[PDB]
Amino acid sequence: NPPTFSPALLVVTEGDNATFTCSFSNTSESFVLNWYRMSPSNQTDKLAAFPEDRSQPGQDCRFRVTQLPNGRDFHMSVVRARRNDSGTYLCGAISLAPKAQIKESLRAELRVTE
Amino acid sequence: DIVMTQSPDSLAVSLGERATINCKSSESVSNDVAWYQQKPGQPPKLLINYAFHRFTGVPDRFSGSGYGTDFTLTISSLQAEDVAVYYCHQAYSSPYTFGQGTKLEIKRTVAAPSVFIFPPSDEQLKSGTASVVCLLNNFYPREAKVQWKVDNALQSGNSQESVTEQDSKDSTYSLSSTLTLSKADYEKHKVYACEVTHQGLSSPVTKSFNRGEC
Amino acid sequence: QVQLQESGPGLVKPSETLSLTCTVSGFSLTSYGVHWIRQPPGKGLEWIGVIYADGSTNYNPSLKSRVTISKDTSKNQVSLKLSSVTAADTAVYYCARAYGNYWYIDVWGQGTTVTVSSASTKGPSVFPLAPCSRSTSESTAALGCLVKDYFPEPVTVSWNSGALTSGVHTFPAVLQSSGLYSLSSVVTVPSSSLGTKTYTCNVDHKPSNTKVDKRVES
Ligand SMILES: *[C@@H]1O[C@H](CO)[C@@H](O)[C@H](O)[C@H]1NC(C)=O
Ligand SMILES: *[C@@H]1O[C@H](CO)[C@@H](O)[C@H](O)[C@H]1NC(C)=O
Ligand SMILES: *[C@@H]1O[C@H](CO)[C@@H](O)[C@H](O)[C@H]1NC(C)=O
Repeated sequence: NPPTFSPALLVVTEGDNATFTCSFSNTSESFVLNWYRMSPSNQTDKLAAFPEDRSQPGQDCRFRVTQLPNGRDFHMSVVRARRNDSGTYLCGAISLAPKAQIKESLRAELRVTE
Repeated sequence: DIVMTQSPDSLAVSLGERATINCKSSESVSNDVAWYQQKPGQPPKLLINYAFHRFTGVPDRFSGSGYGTDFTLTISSLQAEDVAVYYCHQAYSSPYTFGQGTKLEIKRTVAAPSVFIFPPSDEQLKSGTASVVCLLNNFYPREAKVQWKVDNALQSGNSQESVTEQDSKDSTYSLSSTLTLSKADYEKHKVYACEVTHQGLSSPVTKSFNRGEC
Repeated sequence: QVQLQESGPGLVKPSETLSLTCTVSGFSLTSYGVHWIRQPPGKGLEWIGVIYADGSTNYNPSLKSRVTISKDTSKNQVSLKLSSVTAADTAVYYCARAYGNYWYIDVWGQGTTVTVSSASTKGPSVFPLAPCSRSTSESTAALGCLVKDYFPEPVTVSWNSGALTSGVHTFPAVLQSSGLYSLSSVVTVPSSSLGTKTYTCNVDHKPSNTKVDKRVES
């Protein structure tokens, strides 16, 4: 019962806003989402979390994650996307249940051109 | 500030078994905790990031879990090359503090030491001090008794021991005992014997050499 | 090849200002933050400070105002300066890279060890360790070399310039009654290989700029 990250690939042109959708089986209703960017060497970078944690070391208004009123899914948006931003992105859900697993979604690609 | 406390301080588990180290935070930290291993003399190397993610390139037997205040590093089938010290580190609020470290030593089968003795070098006796050295190679467990005898006069307190860390190939120790004397005291006598007792030997082992007969 | 190498004085006298540099290869300091971390002997890791990508700094409050972290991107260099040092500051200092937004420390330098002492530097003397009785019936032979009476740490010992590493044990340095350090480095070889191969141990000691290759054959 892991989350799913869509679309498999979206392209935007050196600016504007690019948004992905991550959907999850919100059973417990007491959990956290992380939004990661995986480097070409399979190294991961944590871009955001819902709910938000701290804006000190992790300061970047570029990546917003917002919850939609339906509850099942969430929007992962990069605002005004620089060409540095193009890369492979992934979703991750964690449930605070005593096992505290991290259910993990699939890759998704993002391009920026024009 | 924020204090990370690891449990236990040291930990001895046999090969192939599972090893767990726990780390708890005073203030809640939301999954910004990384696990690093560090062996003596080399820098720490990253094992787990984001409390759960296995870093790129680190073996599959390392896993992390936990969130908020309780976190666990778990090595599934522990093998010899994992003897090290393990540190949790929070990147949540400055100062970004570390755990105190947990030394993970491994429990092994009994192994008897190979014993050697070296007389003082000829270039060292001119300088006016003679150090005769006794070496114990590849033994386990760590407890071993080395005794110096000069013409069956047992030296009490002019020697020092030093022990390597557990070898990351075969999980044994090695120990070196240096007996220091003045040059006159050294060429005043004729027989030097290092005698070592360890659980892997049926009887104490004595290795010796005669003065100047080299 | 993401690399950090530290450099700095191996000996500083108390109340001096201690300066270390970290040269970087494989990334630019504009995009990554660099942390300085510290480790006293046998003690744990202590976080010293960080210089972020932009350039804003952040330090550990226990170092109330004695610490200053700067960087020069043109040289790919990060510099740490700590003022009014005491013997509480002798430790190994690592520089390390912080990776990603919501960061973690991924790549560490090799760390350089700094000793705070009014005492004077002294280089080691290295002596060969070979068995008195040349082996006869002994299947395995052990050689070594004793590095004695040096200060401060650390002393590096290789065998045959790194060509012989398997089965080498260099013991941790132990402190003598003189206040000086002394260690020994041994190697185990098959005794058939004693008459054919020459074994030279390569010791060097940085604070005193001492380099020695000692023959072991007796
Ligand atoms: C892009 O994202 C931010 C926040 O959602 C918003 O201020 C901006 O107007 C968005 N849309 C456009 C078209 O800029
Ligand atoms: C998860 O589910 C609950 C209902 O089960 C819903 O009200 C909530 O919006 C979802 N997420 C959170 C943050 O509670
Ligand atoms: C990309 O380069 C760096 C980070 O990769 C950043 O400072 C710059 O603003 C970005 N923008 C463009 C258009 O390259």
